[PDB]
Amino acid sequence: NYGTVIGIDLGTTYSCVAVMKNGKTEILANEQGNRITPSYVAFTDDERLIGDAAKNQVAANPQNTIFDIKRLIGLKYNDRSVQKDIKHLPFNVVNKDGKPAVEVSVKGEKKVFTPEEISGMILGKMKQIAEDYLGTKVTHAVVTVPAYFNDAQRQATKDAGTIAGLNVLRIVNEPTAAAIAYGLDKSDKEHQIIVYDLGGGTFDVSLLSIENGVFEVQATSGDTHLGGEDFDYKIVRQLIKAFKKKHGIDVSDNNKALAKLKREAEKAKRALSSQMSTRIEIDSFVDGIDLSETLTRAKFEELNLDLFKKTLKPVEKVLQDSGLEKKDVDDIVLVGGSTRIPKVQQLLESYFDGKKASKGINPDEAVAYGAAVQAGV
Amino acid sequence: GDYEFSSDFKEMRNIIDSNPTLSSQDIARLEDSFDRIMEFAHDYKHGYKIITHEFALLANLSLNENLPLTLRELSTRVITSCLRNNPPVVEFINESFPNFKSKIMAALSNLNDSRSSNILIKRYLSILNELPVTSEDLYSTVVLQNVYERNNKDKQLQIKVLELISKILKADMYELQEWANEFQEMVQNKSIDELHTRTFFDTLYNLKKIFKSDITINKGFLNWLAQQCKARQSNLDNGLQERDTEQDSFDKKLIDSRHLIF
Ligand SMILES: [Mg+2]
Ligand SMILES: [Mg+2]
Ligand SMILES: [Mg+2]
Repeated sequence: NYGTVIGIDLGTTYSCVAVMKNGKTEILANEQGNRITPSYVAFTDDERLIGDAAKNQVAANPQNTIFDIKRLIGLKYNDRSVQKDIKHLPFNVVNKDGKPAVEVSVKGEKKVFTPEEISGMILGKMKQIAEDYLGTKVTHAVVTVPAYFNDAQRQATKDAGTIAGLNVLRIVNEPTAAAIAYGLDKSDKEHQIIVYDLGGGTFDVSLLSIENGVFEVQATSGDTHLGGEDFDYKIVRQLIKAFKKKHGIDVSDNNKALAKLKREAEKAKRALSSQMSTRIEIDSFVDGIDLSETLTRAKFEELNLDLFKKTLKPVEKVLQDSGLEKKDVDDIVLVGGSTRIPKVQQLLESYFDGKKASKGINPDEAVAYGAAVQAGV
Repeated sequence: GDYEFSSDFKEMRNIIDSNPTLSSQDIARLEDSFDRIMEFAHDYKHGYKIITHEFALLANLSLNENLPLTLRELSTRVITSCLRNNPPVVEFINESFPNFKSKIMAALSNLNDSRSSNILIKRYLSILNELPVTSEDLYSTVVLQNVYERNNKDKQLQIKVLELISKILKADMYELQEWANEFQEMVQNKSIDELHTRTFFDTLYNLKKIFKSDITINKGFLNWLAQQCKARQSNLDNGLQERDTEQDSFDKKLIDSRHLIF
């Protein structure tokens, strides 16, 4: 009666869908060939764009394009974090019955959608990726949320599923899913797992216990404004300054210039994960002027050291709170693509006196993978 | 195919398929198609998808000499943006399209038989520099030295030529004086960045380690080497713990070079 039930990682910046097929779990690529899908929704006169299509047309439609809705879901309009988060948003957020809701213009009339509905639009796209891949309709899913999410936030996630046409049979904690993806649940004596989850815009760490095969979340800590994008931004800002000093032109307001820069900065960061220095170049960048600049891994790490270091304070807090000593940690699980940054790995390992983190599943896909594993009832 | 840009290239493809000779109105649309998508070519994912779907087309428009320079520049510029810091694009092209390097060098020399035109020259140099250069591809020393000479007005272009020469020497033997003379002049250029300084340095270091007295190192370079020695030793000689490992080693290697190689 459950059909083929799917696993979905519904992230702040990216979402990912997986399914257990013939006892193997497969991560499923979207219509654009991508295994991970931006958590974006865009409203145009003619279209409701979701995912890749939505994030591509962000530039010239910066206020009908919804992102980071996960920051609002299940929360109250008066909540401190909603107030703070609202400022840094380029789209309109209104109070509807005490809950935050987004207001867009199509057209040119005002339309309002809850965080449940925007989430449901994202979930619907993930479902349809699974339906294209399977031969049929799916009606049930396992969906993941951060471990600190409260009851309101979990119900709102299940409600978003209903709106996508999904019965969410279970809401699973994200750090647990990743632990399951690593088969850390085959204990076999009580184990203490630390999950270190550095996403695109948020940072989570969780101390889990596992005994007999029952997970239990011991502590959580983290930073809602610390992620991969922050590191990229430090490169971008370094580039903007370099170009200004050299040619007198400030590109901070030039959107086309910015779009090109953010993308090259992301390519640079990726290179510095394997090389010690790189060149960043853009032909006809502005006003007939070519951009050409160097970045070393040392400079990149220096730019980001306070940020990289702030990730350890939550690790300690999670040990203090639980009462554990470092030596009592059996497994360190890395979630989120930014965990591939050598300095990030080095700091954590060094913090655990040299012990190796479990990395072997793509860290962007581990959550969805564990979700799909559960969904295999 | 599809592919989130199948649209724009479906368009471009039949506009060119609608008439053997593109009209002013046809190339103006092609241009505008190029203006819109340029920004996505820089994307790690988009750049790869674009090359794997449209490369045949891109290279045709870049290399068609009957077309106007501005149009060729636009297609060429999509390629360069897809290539930079994009290993999977580099591997793709160099493997599925092994003759492209040679075609590119061909256009380079035909451009230099003119006009400027310097812009497309630079795009081609950029491409040749992103693609591997092996013993196989051995690229005229005369054309390159001609382009180099013709353009003292364009240091950015010279810099790109000298970068390519560093790669050709590497592929040949193993891993003439006029070139060692160009490197020595340019290496002292104050506007050159540290990564180009290293590349030019290493080329000279290697040449001098290999041919010894048969390559002449000039006085000015030796003066620059001395100034660079004190500045960079003074860099090794502070704190704190941090360090740029790669920078430190290069400094040591250049300091030692004096008592030995130079
Ligand atoms: Mg089957
Ligand atoms: Mg500042
Ligand atoms: Mg002399």
